[PDB]
Amino acid sequence: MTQAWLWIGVISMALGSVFFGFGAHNAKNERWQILYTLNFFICLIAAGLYLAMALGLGVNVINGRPTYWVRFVTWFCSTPLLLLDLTFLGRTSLPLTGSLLGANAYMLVTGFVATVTPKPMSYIWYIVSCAAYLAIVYLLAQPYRIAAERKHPRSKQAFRTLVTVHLVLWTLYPIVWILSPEGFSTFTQGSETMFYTLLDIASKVGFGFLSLNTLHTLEQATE
Amino acid sequence: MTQAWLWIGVISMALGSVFFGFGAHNAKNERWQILYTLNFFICLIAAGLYLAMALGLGVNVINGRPTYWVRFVTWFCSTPLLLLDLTFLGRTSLPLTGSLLGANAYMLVTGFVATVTPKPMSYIWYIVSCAAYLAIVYLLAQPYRIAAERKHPRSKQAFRTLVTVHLVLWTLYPIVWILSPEGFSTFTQGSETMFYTLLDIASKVGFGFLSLNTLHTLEQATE
Amino acid sequence: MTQAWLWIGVISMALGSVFFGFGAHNAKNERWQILYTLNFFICLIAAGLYLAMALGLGVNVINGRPTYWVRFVTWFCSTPLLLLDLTFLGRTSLPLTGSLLGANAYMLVTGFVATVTPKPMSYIWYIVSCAAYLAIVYLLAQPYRIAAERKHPRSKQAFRTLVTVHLVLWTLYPIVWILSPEGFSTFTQGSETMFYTLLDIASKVGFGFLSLNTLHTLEQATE
Ligand SMILES: *C/C=C(C)/C=C/C=C(C)/C=C/C1=C(C)CCCC1(C)C
Ligand SMILES: *C/C=C(C)/C=C/C=C(C)/C=C/C1=C(C)CCCC1(C)C
Ligand SMILES: *C/C=C(C)/C=C/C=C(C)/C=C/C1=C(C)CCCC1(C)C
Ligand SMILES: CCCCCCCCCCCCCC
Ligand SMILES: CCCCCCCCCCCCCC
Ligand SMILES: CCCCCCCCCCCCCC
Ligand SMILES: CCCCCCCCCCCCCC
Ligand SMILES: CCCCCCCCCCCCCC
Ligand SMILES: CCCCCCCCCCCCCC
Ligand SMILES: [Cl-]
Ligand SMILES: [Cl-]
Ligand SMILES: [Cl-]
Ligand SMILES: [Cl-]
Ligand SMILES: [Cl-]
Ligand SMILES: [Cl-]
Repeated sequence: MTQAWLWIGVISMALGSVFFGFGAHNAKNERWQILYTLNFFICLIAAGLYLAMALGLGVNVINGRPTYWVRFVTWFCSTPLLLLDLTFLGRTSLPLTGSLLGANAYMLVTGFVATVTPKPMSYIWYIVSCAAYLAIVYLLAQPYRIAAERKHPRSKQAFRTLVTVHLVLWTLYPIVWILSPEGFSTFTQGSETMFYTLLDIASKVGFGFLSLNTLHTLEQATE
Repeated sequence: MTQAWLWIGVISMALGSVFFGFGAHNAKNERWQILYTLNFFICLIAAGLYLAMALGLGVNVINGRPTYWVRFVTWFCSTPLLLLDLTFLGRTSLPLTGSLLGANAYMLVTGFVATVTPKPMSYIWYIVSCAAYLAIVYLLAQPYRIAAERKHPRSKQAFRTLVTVHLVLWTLYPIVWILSPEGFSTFTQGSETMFYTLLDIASKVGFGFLSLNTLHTLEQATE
Repeated sequence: MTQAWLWIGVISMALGSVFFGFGAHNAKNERWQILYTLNFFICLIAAGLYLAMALGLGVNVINGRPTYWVRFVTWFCSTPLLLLDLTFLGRTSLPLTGSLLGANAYMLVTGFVATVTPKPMSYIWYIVSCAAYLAIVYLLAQPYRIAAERKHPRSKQAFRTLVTVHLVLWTLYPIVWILSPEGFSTFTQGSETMFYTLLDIASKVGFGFLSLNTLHTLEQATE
């Protein structure tokens, strides 16, 4: 079950890599090339992640459980690129882009600490990591969206959809974590693997396609 | 004593985070937003550092002593942001900004090597790290200051003060290190903790306020 | 033999650092200052690498062999600066520069995995790392060169030479790796050390001088 879902991750991400890579090579202009290149590397990184986990790398027994700590290594590299999908389309300001990137990095590092420390101290870091996540939620839902809407007055719904899908998908990660054996142990590592793999596929391949469609919608509103 | 000073660090940095965070949310324009955001993340990172150390994380017995090696992890992230305070206010050129950032990173990595290696080889890395620090001192005191002064002809003293406080504070770190049990063992880990915590508070919260006042002085000289 | 070649590395890189550092301090304009600063840090990083290896740091017994894994730490920092030599001279676009940097980082991380895993699984990562290298080869030999040539119509041969020397030197690294005890064991660690040291000196000090001469050639074609 765990192995099966890791190999689904390998294949889904490698497929996503292939599509965005071809997309980058055939891109119309620099803006399409930028957005395809972003999503190509997001999926390539995740494909390497899933390859490593499937082959038994980046996993050690922590708190009595085999723990796939390597997810934080690759998430640290791929999730800023996802946030750059948003700020590239929104044409977000410099300080707001750095705030998104900074908050995200803080979230992952303190989430990594939560994952490798024993209970109950791990809950302290979980709370700190969630607080950094809540900052991201506020930044995307208010200043990022408002500015993006002012700059794309005809496409306001496009950005509302982008942020909605983003926060729906990302919010499920700490829910999976807290319900997993890291917290309340309401399901097994096998199901935990399934949930993170579903989320990763939706938030990288799925969201990657949404970002491309969002750019088409932005172009069509100024044709 | 060590625990007391670590908790003073937690509180001081978390307070500093709160002030700059509010400052960033209320900032007048993009320039104030940039500088508050820089100082917010400097203090937030240090608050995470002190939280981790206070809870017994990032410390292992090295050379027979409990050693808070995690300081190098977070210093690596927060001190480039401090240097960006200076180059943002000075409007420093691209190569000079990279030189400051590069020299700083080199200083911390070789300082980390000095801290985890045994004597006398540790002294070799201490000397290399100090050499990288001396490059920073020269870069700030001569090309950074001279260029900054040419661009702010009415505020030359503002930058002289910025650089003076910076180099006074940063020079005390290798002095603390060499006098600590890492070198001549003239004081205990408890006092060592006190000195690094005082320095960190002065060079992050204190210097952060100075940087904000420096920007006000720069604005007032062109009103 | 291993120690001798590590000390040759220390000296060659430290010499290279000194020349580019002086060059940066005396640079004519910002463009010369940028290119000297790039090459100064490339050589300074490699000098720290060779100092650490010569003193017995960054080497652990992996797969029954002492293995200088630290090379990947410093290569990760210095090789993007080499690629920036190329994109600075070519005035390469943003997505193409990120693609070069991204592919390079992927190459080194999966190459690091190949180096620390046992056979035959290490061959899987070797193949993945080479695939990332082949992407670099294609990106430099086609889109990077073509764009660079369109922007420097009078200096097309300069860029052809730059890319040729680059790919000749970089291709020798995976050949050394696969023929070393990491692969077919056709030569000893002593010779392996000699080859990586020769390559590092050619691809950093040597290529650094080529990059400077290339800039002179670019300037002379518009005098
Ligand atoms: C491609 C990978 C993605 C989008 C991963 C996203 C991960 C998160 C939003 C992580 C969230 C967490 C917290 C907010 C608290 C602590 C536990 C984490 C790391 C799962
Ligand atoms: C917020 C943290 C700050 C400003 C830390 C600054 C640290 C230094 C300037 C470190 C200096 C060192 C050397 C110059 C030599 C080796 C020992 C160090 C790392 C303490
Ligand atoms: C200054 C250091 C340089 C230019 C190092 C370059 C290293 C490489 C091009 C590494 C290549 C490798 C592969 C393509 C496959 C796996 C083995 C490596 C890491 C040697
Ligand atoms: C920058 C792209 C990296 C993607 C590949 C991630 C693979 C990491 C595997 C680490 C395993 C180390 C086990 C000892
Ligand atoms: C020229 C300087 C611009 C700075 C913009 C503010 C962005 C701050 C990013 C903080 C990220 C660090 C978190 C680890
Ligand atoms: C990017 C912001 C990071 C700030 C938090 C630093 C906490 C690091 C703790 C590491 C502890 C690991 C112990 C095993
Ligand atoms: C477009 C390229 C600009 C490069 C500017 C020079 C900055 C060099 C920074 C070196 C930092 C690396 C040290 C680890
Ligand atoms: C950013 C510049 C770094 C260059 C110096 C590299 C030295 C690394 C040595 C690491 C040794 C750790 C052994 C425990
Ligand atoms: C580890 C690999 C990540 C590097 C990917 C770089 C992508 C570059 C595309 C340009 C993005 C521009 C955003 C404003
Ligand atoms: Cl990932
Ligand atoms: Cl284990
Ligand atoms: Cl810090
Ligand atoms: Cl220990
Ligand atoms: Cl190197
Ligand atoms: Cl060992």
